[PDB]
This record gives sequence, structure tokens and C-alpha cells, in this order.
Amino acid sequence: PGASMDENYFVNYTFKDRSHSGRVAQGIMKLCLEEELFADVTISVEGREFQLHRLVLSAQSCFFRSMFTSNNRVIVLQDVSESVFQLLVDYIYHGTVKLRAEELQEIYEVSDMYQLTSLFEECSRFLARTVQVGNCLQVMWLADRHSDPELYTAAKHCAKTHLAQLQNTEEFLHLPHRLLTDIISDGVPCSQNPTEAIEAWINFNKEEREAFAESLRTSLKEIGENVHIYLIGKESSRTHSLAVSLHCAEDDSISVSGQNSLCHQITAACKHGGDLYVVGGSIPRRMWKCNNATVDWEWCAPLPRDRLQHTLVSVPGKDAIYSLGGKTLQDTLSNAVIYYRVGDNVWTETTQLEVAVSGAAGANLNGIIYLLGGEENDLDFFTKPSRLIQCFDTETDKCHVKPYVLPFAGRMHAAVHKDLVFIVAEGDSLVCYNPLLDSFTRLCLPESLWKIASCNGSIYVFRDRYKKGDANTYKLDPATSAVTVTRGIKVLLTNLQFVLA
Amino acid sequence: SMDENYFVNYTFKDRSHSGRVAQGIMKLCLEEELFADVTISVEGREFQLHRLVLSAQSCFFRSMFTSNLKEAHNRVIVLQDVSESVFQLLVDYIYHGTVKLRAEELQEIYEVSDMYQLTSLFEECSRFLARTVQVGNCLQVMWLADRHSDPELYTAAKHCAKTHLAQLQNTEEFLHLPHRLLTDIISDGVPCSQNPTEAIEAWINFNKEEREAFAESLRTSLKEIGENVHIYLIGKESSRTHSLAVSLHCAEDDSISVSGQNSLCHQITAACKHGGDLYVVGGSIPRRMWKCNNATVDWEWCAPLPRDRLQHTLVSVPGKDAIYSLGGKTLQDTLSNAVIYYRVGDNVWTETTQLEVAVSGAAGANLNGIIYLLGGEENDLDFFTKPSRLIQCFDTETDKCHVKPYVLPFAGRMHAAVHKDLVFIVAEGDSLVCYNPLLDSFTRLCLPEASLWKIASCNGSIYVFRDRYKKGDANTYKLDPATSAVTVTRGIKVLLTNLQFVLA
Amino acid sequence: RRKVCYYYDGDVGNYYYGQGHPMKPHRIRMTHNLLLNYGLYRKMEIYRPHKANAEEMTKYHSDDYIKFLRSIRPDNMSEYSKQMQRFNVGEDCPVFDGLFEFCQLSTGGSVASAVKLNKQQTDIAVNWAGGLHHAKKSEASGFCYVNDIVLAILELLKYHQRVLYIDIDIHHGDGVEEAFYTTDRVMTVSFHKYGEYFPGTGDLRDIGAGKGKYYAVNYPLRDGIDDESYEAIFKPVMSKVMEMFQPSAVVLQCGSDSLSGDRLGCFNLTIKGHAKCVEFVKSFNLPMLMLGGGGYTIRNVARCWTYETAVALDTEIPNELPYNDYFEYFGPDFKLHISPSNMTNQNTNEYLEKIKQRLFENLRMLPHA
Amino acid sequence: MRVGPQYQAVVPDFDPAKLARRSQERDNLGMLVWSPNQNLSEAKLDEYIAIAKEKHGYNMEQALGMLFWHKHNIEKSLADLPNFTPFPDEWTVEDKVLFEQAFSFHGKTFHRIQQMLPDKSIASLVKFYYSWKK
Ligand SMILES: O=P(O)(O)O[C@H]1[C@H](OP(=O)(O)O)[C@@H](OP(=O)(O)O)[C@H](OP(=O)(O)O)[C@@H](OP(=O)(O)O)[C@H]1OP(=O)(O)O
Ligand SMILES: Cn1nnc(-c2ccc3c(c2)[nH]c2nc(Cc4ccccc4)nc(N[C@H]4CC[C@H](N)CC4)c23)n1
Ligand SMILES: [Zn+2]
Repeated sequence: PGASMDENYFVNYTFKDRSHSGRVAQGIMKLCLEEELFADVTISVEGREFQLHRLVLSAQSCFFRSMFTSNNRVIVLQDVSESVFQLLVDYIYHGTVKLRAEELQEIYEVSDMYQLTSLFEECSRFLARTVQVGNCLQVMWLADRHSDPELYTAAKHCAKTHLAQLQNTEEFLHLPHRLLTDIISDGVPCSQNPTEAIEAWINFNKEEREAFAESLRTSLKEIGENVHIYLIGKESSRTHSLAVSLHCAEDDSISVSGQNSLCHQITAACKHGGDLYVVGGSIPRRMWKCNNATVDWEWCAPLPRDRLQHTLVSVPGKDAIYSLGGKTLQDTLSNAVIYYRVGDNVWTETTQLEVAVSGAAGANLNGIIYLLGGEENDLDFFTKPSRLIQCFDTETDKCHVKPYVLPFAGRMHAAVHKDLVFIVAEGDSLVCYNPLLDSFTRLCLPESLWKIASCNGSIYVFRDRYKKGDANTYKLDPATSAVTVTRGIKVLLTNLQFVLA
Repeated sequence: SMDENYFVNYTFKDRSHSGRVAQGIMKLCLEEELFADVTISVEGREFQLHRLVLSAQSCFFRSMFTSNLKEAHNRVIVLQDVSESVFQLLVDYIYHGTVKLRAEELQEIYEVSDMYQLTSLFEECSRFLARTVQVGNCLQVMWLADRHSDPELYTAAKHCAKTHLAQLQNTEEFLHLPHRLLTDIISDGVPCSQNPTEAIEAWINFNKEEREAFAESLRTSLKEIGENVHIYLIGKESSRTHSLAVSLHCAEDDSISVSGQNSLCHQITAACKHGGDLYVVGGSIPRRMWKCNNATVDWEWCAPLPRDRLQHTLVSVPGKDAIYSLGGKTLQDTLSNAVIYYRVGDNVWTETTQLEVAVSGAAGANLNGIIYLLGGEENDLDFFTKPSRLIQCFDTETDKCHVKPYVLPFAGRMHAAVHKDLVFIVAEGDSLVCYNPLLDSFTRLCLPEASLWKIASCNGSIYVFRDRYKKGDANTYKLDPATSAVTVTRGIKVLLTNLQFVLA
Repeated sequence: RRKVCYYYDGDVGNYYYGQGHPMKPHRIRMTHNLLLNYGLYRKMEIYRPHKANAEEMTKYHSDDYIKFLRSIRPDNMSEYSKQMQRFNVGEDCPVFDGLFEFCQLSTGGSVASAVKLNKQQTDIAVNWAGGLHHAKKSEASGFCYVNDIVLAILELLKYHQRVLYIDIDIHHGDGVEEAFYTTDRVMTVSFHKYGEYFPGTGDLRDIGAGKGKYYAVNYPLRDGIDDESYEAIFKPVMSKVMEMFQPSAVVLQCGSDSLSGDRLGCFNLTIKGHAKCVEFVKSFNLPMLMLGGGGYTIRNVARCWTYETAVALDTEIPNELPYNDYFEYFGPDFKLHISPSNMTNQNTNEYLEKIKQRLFENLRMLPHA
Repeated sequence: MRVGPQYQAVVPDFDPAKLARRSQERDNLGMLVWSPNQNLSEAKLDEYIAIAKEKHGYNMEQALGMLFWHKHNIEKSLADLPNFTPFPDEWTVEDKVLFEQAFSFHGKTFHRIQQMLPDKSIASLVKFYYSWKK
């Protein structure tokens, strides 16, 4: 794209070859590993001998560069593994490795030892995804010692909210001062009883740590449990539609808080922070603000535009609530992205979408806004069930459409889980989107459109029509697909219009 | 995939594991010359090279290194004959991927890159040698393709040697040409004015008493065709309601000739040329199309336009016998995206897949299978149309339309015409760029200002025209695209004054 | 032998639209001459239309528009440019000698035909002179200067209760639909091609407003529709409308620019299916009123309109054209019917089912009466 | 689509008892030139049509008008057919020659062609143009 004046295509020019990355990367994986010539270094690990190529290893990992270019034909590695180093070599040559949960921590430590940065980051993310309560104080120890701030934050978030049952573990009792200071100064919830944790930690050796005890009290923060799953629906006979605010507990007792019961109508609601934002009124433009503890219906600025069946997605990164897609009362599918600011109460615009969709499902991903499915316009006068994945950035304000498409289509509901985008649709088939590596998985369900909400690390899938089969509220373990059934103590709904996560 | 679960086990498909290897080899393996294990010496100078990249990129070195002879296992191998500099360029290409091909040093690279089977460089050199064969080596590159089995160059260096058979007849190289090449050059339709019968008789006259009975084998295979390579001009005389269709004939003797005029009298808008006949959309209601004939001056009738549009782009495609119409404006200042294509043998107007972003008043250039929508204007949500800068590539074999990422250096109204691989572009504020789609790069070629320019390409040279005609010098510039040698031709008795459209 | 009255004047065939113009008012004279050689006059009354006037013409159009059309002449062409450019009587509707005379002739024909129909003297009234269904209230468009079918429907409304308008013309009948877009006594059914075609109106979602809601049935199509598809789309909708609307007068605009290969035509319909459609509408023994409008290839227009006039009288006619003054004009096939062209249809079966189903849902909403 | 009293029509109201009074008051706005005769078969009409064609030059319309002028009496029509000269557009041979010259010089612009033929109105040269092109 450079309008160079020196080169003339009839005398001389520079032949910029864009295919000279595939040929070498394929020639090495075909010629260098399948039948093993050109071997010039012999690395022996735990008795078994390897023949390897200093060129690729030194061109991919800097540690081997410092190794080979220092100042014998066979070199033995002290302690890695028989299988972990096999996987590492396979990744170095090919570029595909099968990460497993059983042999993950060793791969992480070794991949950081050999400075393979991409696999190190991938292992960091995958290990951050799989820390429930059991190793949350062992993984945290392997993050402070290893200088991986993102994993350190991810293993601290899941350890702060389980401080109650984590007190009695002897690993927490043998915890040094710095990590305790960093896990306490983050806003420990109210029900986790942090002061008793402080006293019990001191009670090990109180006569030696009594003067050191008050250093943590002068730094402890307190906050109330306000992680909710907002449910909105009518009872099919009353005009007013309620806003039951569930609270997810860890003792198999999902609690129900007070209702709000606004009385006009509800369409396209959303949740951000700890309060609820709803779109309603006789003319769908006025917006109410719901407060949980102080049950009130506050007022906010109305919608500046006119749309219906649009997608409201929350962005807590910049304290803004977006709105994408919709239908403009003339059966014309619009592509207009307006956002509202919480602290300023204004309704301004951004760039527009590429292909207009209506009635989709939107999922925030801490920096990118995902338009999932819905129905897209057809030049055949009508609307067909859409299947595209539309990306809307919020930091750079750019829009682009991903090439690959969903396995199904139609109306669908989406929610996220710690990196992912969980999807359910009509004719239950739970797929697990992953945007970083662009692949799909499936999770069968025991067989009515379903809804998905995320809280407390687990996923909760709801029904639309209740009529009491078992409980109509399924808790799903996303690891082993352990579909269990919760109580649903005295939910009196009948429709479940929207479920806000 | 149902087997993999993101919380138990899955396959890590790394898409960045092509950049890291290709950069590590060009950074660590070349800037300090380590890990060398084979020494290749060509014409005295000693090189240090790595067996891995060479054996993984060119199969010839794979066969030389992994052989069974005891000569290959010696540390230093000697290449018999390539060059000193050519092998330096080849090592630079194999390691980095960027080589500076020069016109003075191309044929050597062609033969050597064919010897080492580096097929990508071989194809690029084949194209770059197909670009620069005017008349002088047109019977020396032809002999370099029949000996190497590269039919594309063999066709591009026969097309440009057939149409110059008159002057080529006297050259002694043409006289020493074997039978097969002469049979393949004559049997493809030698033009009428080239005197092919004189050429075949003069070829025999070298040794007639030995090839006399051998002569008539080719006279029974000679094909004859008349010169019909034109540059059509349309423009009204600013005072007469009839707009003529002057048909220029491009000759090689510095005498560009003018054939008979046509002078249709309704109106002219968005015309196209295909084969040897001119197509024009016109009339009081712009929907009916006339088909002009060159020799027999007649205005035949064809299938009218099925839809309503203006400022659209008529693009010719002789590959599948079709005339494409793309873009346009729709009578209420709404820019439409829809391509209807016409068949000469059926007189039918069907539809095809629509464009991605609607453009109007653009310029289209055929590329023997790809139709390029260049520039024009695109819609803006601020109720207006802004001068567009987008390069829309509309395929014609698979029927998929996609938008190329990079953009032009300028924008607005523009006119484009092709030259042997390229898409030359000119616009207001004269600045001649040279598009190239295969490797996606531009160049530039300044023009003598001392008025929108029109481009028509014929006979290998590029003729650029003016809009306003008031006689500066001749207002018809013959441009040599190699050395930017902008010359001025005659324009014998052209009576045009507006030059609405110039058709390649 | 049903009483059918016919209107024709010898002056309508002389008015000339200018050089290189699609619409030729000479076509009607050759259509009359083709009837004038088939013997169809012996079983059909022939009348002469009266020259119209101002007060019956101003019932719809504005006073200043009629004043301009009276005052226009090609002699002061470079003197009243503003009046031209405001009323859109410029390059899209060229001016000529006796433009208002043409309007008089067509208006008199159509209005007198309505006066014949409305008096229960003639059952089916045919007038190919008028039918100009593109003129709006105070501006010309689509080569149509004065909207005659609107005047005819207005005349029919003084005596009848509900009047159904049928549009087979390839263009959208926006002129008639614009005038009756609010009232509830006229249902206009128009089958028109709309991807980008003139005039660009006639969307599906425009059905009606005000008092006249769901009292305008528009129906888009796509190019190249063959005969069997057109019959399968014209039989159900018309039967449905005539079942739930129960009109007492049907004004059918028998367009002829939808045939196989006109200059502005785009469809692929033969004369046989067009005649089958009009016979279908005729088979409901309602007080009919035929109109013309459209038609841009003189041979095809003459053939189609002569076969339409034949089928309206229920008289079989020979395929071979008779001894007349137009031997070499109609050549070289010398036949009456037209073979279909090679255009490929772009309206699939599923699209047609969907559009018919949508129209059925729209028509189910008609109030019970 | 526009909505407003400046675009739509002012529909008249319906009165069920007013149809008969309004119907019988309006005039028959047209003059009759032909009507079918049931007692008059096709054979003698076909004969009389060629009779009017070959010796006197009557066309279809003028010959059929005379039948109704005498109330479908063929004998009286034969009696009075020579007494009425079927006045045509008197295109003399010179008129054809200058029309030929004017069409070649100027083309389809009949307003200019009127200049070399000032005695003929445009509605008359268009008819001769369409008759000549045969
Ligand atoms: O004399 P006009 O009524 O103005 O019409 C003529 C005539 O067409 P019609 O038969 O439709 O009247 C010509 O037809 P022919 O006499 O040759 O059969 C036709 O010529 P084409 O056959 O080439 O269509 C010509 O068209 P053009 O002016 O493009 O030559 C067209 O003239 P208009 O365009 O002025 O109607
Ligand atoms: C019964 N009937 N059937 N078809 C038509 C009909 C009538 C007119 C046109 C037409 C079809 N197609 C056309 N295409 C164009 C090209 C164009 C496209 C986009 C933007 C601008 C122009 N311009 C037309 N008219 C111009 C427009 C300005 C106005 N002052 C009159 C002159 C017409 N009438
Ligand atoms: Zn029409």
C-alpha cells in the first residue's frame, strides 16, 4: 500500500512474498520431525534420548539460545519430566499441544522456565479458569512466587469470597503476611467473617504475633454481599411485572430478596454493578433504576431514539450501558449503537454496526461487545434466523464480523463465565463459545426456550414455562457436565420474560 | 467437537506459530551467522548456510543433502555455475522472503530459480518476464519457455511476436527458428497487414531446395485475420445534438489512423467495448442499448436494461462472453449495490450476488476473471455522498464479492485501464499510479501539467487524453510506462471537443 | 353476444411525443385498425369520445395545474421555464402541439365510458385511449399528464358503493393509490415489479392509513415471472378480495408493457396468460370498465389489445393476420401470439407462497360487513 | 407515500335514494357511429366492403359509417356512395417529394418539417409518416 516512487514494475521492484511463512513452518513440521534427519544436538531427559535441532529451539525460546550459544554433544536436563518435555517439544515444532488438567501446573512452571511466552499465557488463563476453592491458596502461592499479576488477581478474587470455609484449612493458617494483606484489602464480603479469620490466624502463636495482629485490623475493608441474579417476569394475570432479586448462597439455600413490582411493562432490561436498569413505559422510551436494599424506582434519562427488540449490554469498564440492534417500527432492522453514561446521564452515539440484526443476545467481554445470532434482514423482504458473530469494540470503537458462524440459529440467550460466552437456545444444546482461539464445544442437556445466568462460579439454567416437572431451576457443573437440580424455594412466577446476569 | 471440554482437556491451536518461526530464522540465523552446518561456495566466495531451511524450502537441496553418495557428506559442496550475485539474491529470498528483481538480471534468476525448484520465485519471474518483452527479445524469450515448459510465458511471448511479424521477418533470429515454433506462431491468427505469406516464403528462401516440399505444410495451416484492435472515442461537438463514435486504429508507424464515424443522435451514457464491437446505453430514457459495428457502420438493437440506474460502471469480460454493470444511483439519490450481467449470445439480463458497499460513478477494469471497482463515491449517514477510496473486488468465476483492506492514495472520480497485468489509474490533479493486485502495491509516475485525464491502452503503449481540447500542443500524450518517457503524438484531424468517454 | 361499448377517435393517433420517446400515441390507431380488419365491429358498438372540459376535469386536479395545461404551447418554450420546472412538465413529460387536446380526448373517453357503465346500458365498457395512471394531483409523472382512471372511479363512486381497482401494469399504480389512500370506498390491487423500478413506491408494508386502513393491496414481484406463476398468484388473491370486499364495479387497467420484450418491459408474460387473467376477472359478471395505459412496443401492444378485445366479446379469432395495410409491419411470423423470451425468473416458489400468505393475513383483517 | 388533502381526492357521499334521480338526468356524452344489426348477416356486408374498396376507395371507417347513416340499408348505401367523395388528406406527388426531402434533412422533428410544408398541420404529417414507413 506504499506508493513508492523509486520502484518501477518494468525495471526493478521488491518481491514481498506473503506466502513465505507457511512454507518454512510446514517444511519444518514435515521434514524435521516425521523422519528425523539434520539432527545435531542430543538432549537426554530422564533416561530417554532426544535428537533436536538447535536452529528452531534457539529461534523460538531464548533460554535455549543462551544455552547453545554459551562459552558436548549430549546435554542432560536436570528435572522436567518424560511427558511434559515431550509435549513442549511437540508444541515447539508443530504448534498444537493437548493441555490437560492433571498435568497443567508442571507445564506452567516449565513453560515459564523455558520462556515460551505464548504457551505460558495460555496455561495462565487455563489454570485461572480451574481454581474452585481447593487449590485457591496453592495457586495464589504460585503466582506471587512467579510474578504473574493476572493469574494472581484471578486466584485472589475466588479466594476472597470463600474466606469463611477457608479459615479452618491449615494452609491458610501457614500463610505469610503479604498475601494475607493483599487478600484482605480487597473488600472481603460481610458473611465471610474476616475479623474471626484475623483472630484465628493470630491464635496459632498469639504471644509472638499479638503486636503484629493489629497491623491487619488497621487495613481490613468491609462490604456487603450484593452479587445477585435479577429475574423479571409477570404472573400472566397482573398488569404489574415484578423484579425478584435472587441472592446466590453457597450452602444449597438460594435466597429470595424483596420484590419491586413495577406496573407499566418491561422490555429489554439489563444489570450493571448492583442496581437494575430497565426499559419500559407505554411508549418504550422511559427508563427506571432499581435499587436492591432501598427498594425504589428511580428515574433516568429516556431513550433518544426509537427501536424495539434491541439488545442492552452492560459495560462496567467505562461505566456505560450500550444498546445495539433493534427494530424501528417500520420493520426495518437498524444498526445504531447508542450508549448511556451513569455518572453524566447522557445518551450519545458511536460508530455503527456492519450488518443489522434484531432481537439478538449480547455478552460483555471486558473490552469487546459480542452480538450473538438473532435474525438478520433478507433482501427477500423478510427476516431469516441469523447466524453471524458480530464484534463491537468499546476501547477503539471499531466493528467487524467474524468469519465462522454458529452451529444453529434463531432466538438465543447468552452469558459469560470467567473467559467464555455460554449459549443456550431453543431445542436445548449448550455450546461454549471461546473467542481467543475460535472454537466451539457442546454440552448436552436432559430434555421450551431456556435462559442462562452466571454466579458463584456455577451456571444456572432456567425454564420459560414452569409447570412443575421437578423444580424448573437446574444448576450445571460446567466441568463434568454434572446437571443437578436446585430447590427454587417459593418462586411464584409463571413466565420468566428476562433473566439478567 | 464433542470430545474436548474447556475445563478438562482441549487442543491448543496456535495461529501465531508461523510468525515466530519465520522471524526467529530471519533474526537469529542470519544477522550473526551461527548454527551453520553446510558450506556452499559459488565462484570463489564462501557461504555459511543451514541445511534445515534450504532443505525445507527447495526440494533440489533436499535431494542433494539427503543423498547416498560420499561427495555430499563432505563439508564443502561446490555449485558449478549460477553466479556470484544471483546466488546471493537466492539465499536472501530463501531466508528472508524479499528479493529485489532487476530487469538487467532477470533471465539468469529465471533459469536458476527453475533449476532449484523455488516455484514461487519462478512464477513471479515468469510474470515479470512476460511484462518486459517488447519486440527485441520476443523471439529469444519464446525460446526460453519452450525449453523450460512454462506455457503462460510461452503464450504471452507469442501474442507479442505474432502482431509484429512484418518487421520481425527481416531479423536473422526469426530466420533460424525451428519448425515447431513457426507452426505455433502462424496458426493463431496472424494479422492481415503483417504479410504472413511473405514471411513464410522468405523463411523458405534460405534453403529452398531442401525445404520446398517442406514449405507447403505450413501454408495449409496459415490463418488470416483483419486488424480490429481499436481505441473507441465518444463525445459530442458541444453544438450538435448527435454524439459521434470515432473509432481510432492504433498503428505502429507513428500514424494513428481514424476510421469512419458513426454519429448516433440520441445521447450517450456509460458505454462499454467488448471484442470488436461497441456497446452503449442511451436514449431519452436511459434503458435501451445500441450495438455498433465497425466495418459495416450500423446501429443494431439489443436487449434493453431491465433496471433503472445512472452513473453505473460497465465492465467488459470476454472470458465468459458477458458485459457486467455494477453500482449506480436510483432516481432518489440512493446508492444501489446490484450487478446485472448481459450475454451476447442470448440477449438476456440476469442477476448475480450483490456488492458489499454500494458505489456509483466508479471505474471498472477487467482482469481476466476479476472485476475491480475502483474509487467512485460511497454513501454517508450524514445525508451525503463522500468521495470514496475503496477497492472492491468482484469475482466472476465463483461469484463472491469482497472488500480489500488497503485504500488508494487519492479519491473521487477516476478512470482506469489495464496493461498486461496492471490496472493503471488516473484522476483529477494528475498523478499516475500503477496498481498491482497480485502483491498489493502501488507506484507513481508524475505527468507534465504544463482537466481530468482519460486513459486508453493499446499496442503495448499507453495513450492518455485530455477533456478540454483547445490546442495546447496536441493534447494526446503517448506514455512509455517503463522510463516515464512522455511523448506527444499527432492526432491528425480529430474534431472532438469534449471527449465524454474513451474506451480501451 | 354481450353488449360491449367501444370508444375511439381519429385524433388520438396523431399526437406525437417527440423523437426518441418510448410512448407512442399512434399505437391505439393501429390497435383499432386490427379490430377494423377482424370483424369485431359487427358485434360491438363503436362510439366517439367527446372533448372534455374544465369543470369535470377540475374535480380532482388543482385549478392552477389545469390552467397551466391549458396555457402551455411549444412556442413560448423559453419564456415560462419556472412554471415548467415546478409542475414537472419538462424532460420527463415533453410538451407538444395540443397537449391539452390530448388530455381532453382521453378524459372525455374515460369519463363517458364511466357514464355508460354507471347507467346499466352497457355491461362491459372498453376504452384503450385513457388509462394514464401515473399523473398525480398537481404534477405530471410517468408520461401521464392527467389521471383518467381516478376520474372514472370518482364518477363510478357517485352511484356505486365500493369500486375495486385492478392493476396488471408492470409499473406501480401510484397515481390511483395516492388519491384513494385515505378513503374506504376504493380497494386498489396492484401487481408491480419493485426491486428498483419506476416509481420505487409500492412497498409491502404500505397498506393504508386513516379511515382507509387495509384498503390498498400492493404486491411486489421480481423480474422474469413466467405465465404459470402469474396465474397461480393472480387467481387466489383476486378471488379472496372479491370474496371479502364485494365490490359493485371493477375497473381493470389492462396494461400491455408487461409482455415478452418491450423497451421498458421486464416480465416474461405471453398474451395467452394475460387474456386468461382478464377472463378470470371477467368471469364474475360484474359491471366492468377496461382501460389502457402503458405499452411501448407497437406490434406487441396491438396484438395484445386486439386479443383482449376479442376475449371480452367471447369471439374466437384466427391466428393468421388478415388482408390489410400492415403486412410487412407485423412480420416476419405474421401470427398473433408471442413466444416467451429466455429471461430466467428470480421469484422462487417459496417466495411466492410467503407473499401470498402475507397478503392473506393482511386481507383477513378487513372489517366484517 | 404522502398524506394530505392536497394529495388525495374528495370522495362524494352515497345516497341510496338518489341513484335513480341522478341516473336519468345526465346526457349520453357521445355520438354513435356503429351498432350491430342482428338481421344483417355477414355475407352481403363482406361483399359490400370489397365493393367500397376497389372501385371507389372507401376505407373501413367511412364505409361502415354510411351503413348506419342509412340505418343498415345496403341498397341505399350503394345508391349514395358515389355521391360523397371520401375527402382524404390531399397528398400530391410534390407533397410527398418535399416530405421526403424534409425527413432526410431534419429527421423526426415534425415542427421543423412544417416549415417546408406550411399548409399541413403536424397531426397530418405524423399520419403520413406512419403510413409511408410501411
Ligand atoms: O417512428 P417512431 O414511431 O418514432 O419509431 C421508430 C420505429 O419504431 P416503432 O416500430 O416502435 O414505431 C423504428 O422501428 P422500425 O421502423 O425500424 O421497425 C425504431 O427502430 P429500431 O427497429 O432500431 O428500434 C426506431 O428506433 P430508433 O429511433 O432507436 O432507431 C423508432 O424511433 P423512436 O426511438 O423515435 O421511437
Ligand atoms: C411510465 N414510465 N416507465 N418508465 C418511466 C421512466 C421515466 C423516467 C425515467 C425512467 C423511466 N428511467 C430514468 N432513468 C433516469 C436516470 C437517472 C437515474 C438516477 C438519477 C437520475 C437519473 N432518469 C430518468 N429521468 C430523468 C430524471 C430527472 C427528471 N427531471 C426527469 C429526467 C428516468 N416512465
Ligand atoms: Zn405502465
